[PDB]
Amino acid sequence: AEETSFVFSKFKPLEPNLILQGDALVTVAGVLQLTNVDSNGVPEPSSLGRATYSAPINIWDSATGLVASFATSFRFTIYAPNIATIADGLAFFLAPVASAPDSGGGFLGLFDSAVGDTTYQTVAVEFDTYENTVFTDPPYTHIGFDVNSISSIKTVKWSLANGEAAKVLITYNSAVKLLVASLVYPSSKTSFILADIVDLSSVLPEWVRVGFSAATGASKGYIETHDVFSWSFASKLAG
Amino acid sequence: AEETSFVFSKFKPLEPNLILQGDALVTVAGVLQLTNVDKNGVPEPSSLGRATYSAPINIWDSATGLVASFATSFRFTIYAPNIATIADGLAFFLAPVASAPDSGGGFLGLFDSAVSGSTYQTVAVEFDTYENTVFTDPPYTHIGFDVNSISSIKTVKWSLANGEAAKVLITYNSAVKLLVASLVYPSSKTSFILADIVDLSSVLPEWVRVGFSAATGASGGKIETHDVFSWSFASKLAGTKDSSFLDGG
Amino acid sequence: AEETSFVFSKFKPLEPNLILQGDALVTVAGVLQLTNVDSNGVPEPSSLGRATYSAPINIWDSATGLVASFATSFRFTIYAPNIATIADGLAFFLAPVASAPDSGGGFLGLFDSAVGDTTYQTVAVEFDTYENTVFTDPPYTHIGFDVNSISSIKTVKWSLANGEAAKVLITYNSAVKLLVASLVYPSSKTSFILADIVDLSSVLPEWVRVGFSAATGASKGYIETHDVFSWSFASKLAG
Amino acid sequence: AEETSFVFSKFKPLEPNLILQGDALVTVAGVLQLTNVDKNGVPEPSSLGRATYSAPINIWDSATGLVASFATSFRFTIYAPNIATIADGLAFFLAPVASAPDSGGGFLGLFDSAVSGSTYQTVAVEFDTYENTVFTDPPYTHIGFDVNSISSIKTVKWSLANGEAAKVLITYNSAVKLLVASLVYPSSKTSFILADIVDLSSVLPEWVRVGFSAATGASGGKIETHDVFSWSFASKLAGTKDSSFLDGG
Ligand SMILES: [Ca+2]
Ligand SMILES: [Ca+2]
Ligand SMILES: [Ca+2]
Ligand SMILES: [Ca+2]
Ligand SMILES: [Mn+2]
Ligand SMILES: [Mn+2]
Ligand SMILES: [Mn+2]
Ligand SMILES: [Mn+2]
Repeated sequence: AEETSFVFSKFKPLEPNLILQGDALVTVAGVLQLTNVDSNGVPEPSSLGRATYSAPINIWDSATGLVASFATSFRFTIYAPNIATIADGLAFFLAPVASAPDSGGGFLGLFDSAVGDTTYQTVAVEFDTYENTVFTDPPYTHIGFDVNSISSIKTVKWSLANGEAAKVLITYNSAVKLLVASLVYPSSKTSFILADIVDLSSVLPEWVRVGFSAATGASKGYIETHDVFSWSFASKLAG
Repeated sequence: AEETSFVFSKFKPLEPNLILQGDALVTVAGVLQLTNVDKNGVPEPSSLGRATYSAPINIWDSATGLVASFATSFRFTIYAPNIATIADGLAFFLAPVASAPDSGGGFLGLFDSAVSGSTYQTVAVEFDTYENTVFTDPPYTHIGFDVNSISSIKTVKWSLANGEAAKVLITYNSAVKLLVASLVYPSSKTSFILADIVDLSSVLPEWVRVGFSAATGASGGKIETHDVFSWSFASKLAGTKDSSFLDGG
Repeated sequence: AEETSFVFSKFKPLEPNLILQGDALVTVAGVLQLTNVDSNGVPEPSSLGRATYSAPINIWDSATGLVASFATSFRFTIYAPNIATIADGLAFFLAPVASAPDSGGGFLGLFDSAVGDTTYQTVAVEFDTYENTVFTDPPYTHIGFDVNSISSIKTVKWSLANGEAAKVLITYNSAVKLLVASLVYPSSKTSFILADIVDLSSVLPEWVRVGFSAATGASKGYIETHDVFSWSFASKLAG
Repeated sequence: AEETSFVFSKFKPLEPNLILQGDALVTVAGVLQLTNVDKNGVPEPSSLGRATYSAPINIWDSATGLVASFATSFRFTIYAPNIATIADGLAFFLAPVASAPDSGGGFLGLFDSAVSGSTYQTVAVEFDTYENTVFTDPPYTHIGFDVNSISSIKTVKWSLANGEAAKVLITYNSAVKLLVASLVYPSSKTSFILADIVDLSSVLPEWVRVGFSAATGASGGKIETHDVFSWSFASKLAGTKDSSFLDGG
């Protein structure tokens, strides 16, 4: 097998194995603030940020035809000053090695429009806090699987626990082609899960970079934090 | 840290690191049939079986007061020739080192009655296929957490997909005390999850044996199979890496 | 894969996943004293003790014909009150599941005489502190690989650092059939290693228990401790 | 912990998680050829090549003062068409993130002259095939630990088995500060080991890249290949299960 793994049980203000894009930064306290937060903890609108692990991950192989299994865990908080006006959300994603931030707000930095496009070569699990009816978003905050489109191929309800840390596990099984995403809140004891088959071979290039992307709302007051506290990842591509 | 881990990607007819109790047996195709199945695949009633890893696991420590985190993963099939009449279920459990099967049917081999009692020292994640009203079972098939009682402290719905393989992950984080159980059907793409705080230190002994228990219905016709295809486990009692664990096997 | 692993970063007075045989006991400070040691830390003569992990391990498979790879590490101390007169030593071993101690002294609890016998079905890496010329022991304290006989199929010099902790790694790769054993003293910065091809399939049964065995001298004054501080083990048997 | 690991069970022509410097290339057969080899397998003189994992590794931390443990294994072959005339050798090394190849030949791509210099911030385990008396090289092919200097702090004898694959394990325990390097020939059943205390915190930056460096001789005829077949690495900087790291890792 070809394998890659890492663990950040915290982040550090100097973190050269993490490529930070847009407004993403690591605080002195070890938290990866994806979108802008001021000194009092107040999130800011019109914000887009991304963090990706610096080394490319081999996700499938042309000669053999085999695809990697992977698993990734992370712990994150979304705090909203007013839970009545929130946006836009965060996502864990795989994309080409040279990927740059796309459109912000509803596009979660990952897509440019409503339309499905094979050229994005982007698979993402989204944690979506704002309904874009333009994107067939469901009437509730939700988890979705985004395969070359911001119009999720599947979703499920996720009830946000304001300002509480959420623990996420995302897994992908090569043999079954099943992507599974689960979110638990230890404080509230609530838990949510989604599963769907996704063919990585037809969507991603052989080599990808993985990380996070998050956006705050375009309008004043539609603001929330996207704080990652910890992150671990492991892939295995069998020969 | 004290650590215990194992992986059975199949089972074997001769499997001395697994203690079989009741009707449980491994077939020559490597399937762990917890409950009686005849030669044609037809499950039998009045059945009870258990399988437990032979080595005791250190789940908490009185000198430190620390408790283990663990994770376990397994793949299992429940097949019912008639989906209108199914019973009683399977469970993954932690119990004292010397535990033996208790009562069958709706008690799942793990308890003797409806009543809660600390002396069981049993914590279990059930996949319960029959509504026992005197156990306060909900109106549907469900996953439940049982802490010294067959009356689950919490449950959620699980739609059994008849005859299809179900992948389970159960994890326990001693830092948050959160037990989480999830089940996914790759065939159907359905998925289910339950989470709850459980204090192992007050409810288990320091040393446990872990494994599976299953029962078929005490009425002729209320039958199904309880076939475990594979099982991995890892425990970590500090004086696991979970993404690396499911991935590693 | 069929896999078994465990780590004892120390030992406990109540340890039911360790089967203790002979004089072996765990102290209140978490030390596995394989052979008798009195209250002042003075080792005693005529002692023999073993500890094996309680779950049998699948080491090879009859249907596929495949053999397990394994790796084990442990930290141990041998303390002698008089390093002019020491015996007999200690060994890590694999043997049938129902194995019970055999003869003491230079037989290390693992064999009954000098002769080779396929019926032992035991493979051991010995750390031997007394020359039995009767066993072809080399003239120096040594590491040996014992395959169904106390006459090592191969040995190498091991210089005992009296009362200092030794870290051992023993690995078996099933693709190459190579058994490798190394020992290092962090205190003296000395290191020793031995390698040989060993066919486990033809010596061991499919299922084995693993652990340690040790013995002190038959003669008065020929005494040393055989204290194990920590031990970890991982096997992997592929389909 | 902050952890970084990878495994290359072979290499590929497109390998963007490796950084190739100097003459290093990977062949269609998946072999990392650190120094020039023509089409017939014949190594070429005057060659220097390196390969390093593309992600920086956190090796120690100035806030806590902790240093990482790490462990690495690799399989390599050195083939000389004339074992009487060989040079210069190869090395696994940790250096600053922006590090680039230094002087060639017996400097092994890692150092610029014989003298020690804290500015190198380089720690290496060399597999040295040519005696440079100016560097105090022992009169035999050897394993050595190089800490900011080509003159090893410690060495041990290593008898090159020409054309045969060598399996290396290098470990660093941060609690004891003991670096250990072992090398074994499965084909020959020979083995070699070296252990020393090295304080990483004083020699390396908090962040490093790690990899391989190799050089063939300056004079025609002093030539050998430096072919790496596989490489895995794991580090752990606490705020590794090594037996699990040999077995898998
Ligand atoms: Ca949205
Ligand atoms: Ca029931
Ligand atoms: Ca002897
Ligand atoms: Ca040299
Ligand atoms: Mn959405
Ligand atoms: Mn129930
Ligand atoms: Mn001997
Ligand atoms: Mn040298």
